[PDB]
Amino acid sequence: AAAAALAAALAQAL
Repeated sequence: AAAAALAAALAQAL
């Protein structure tokens, strides 16, 4: 859950 949250958060941030 958490690892995926981060993956996505970063993807958007870029």
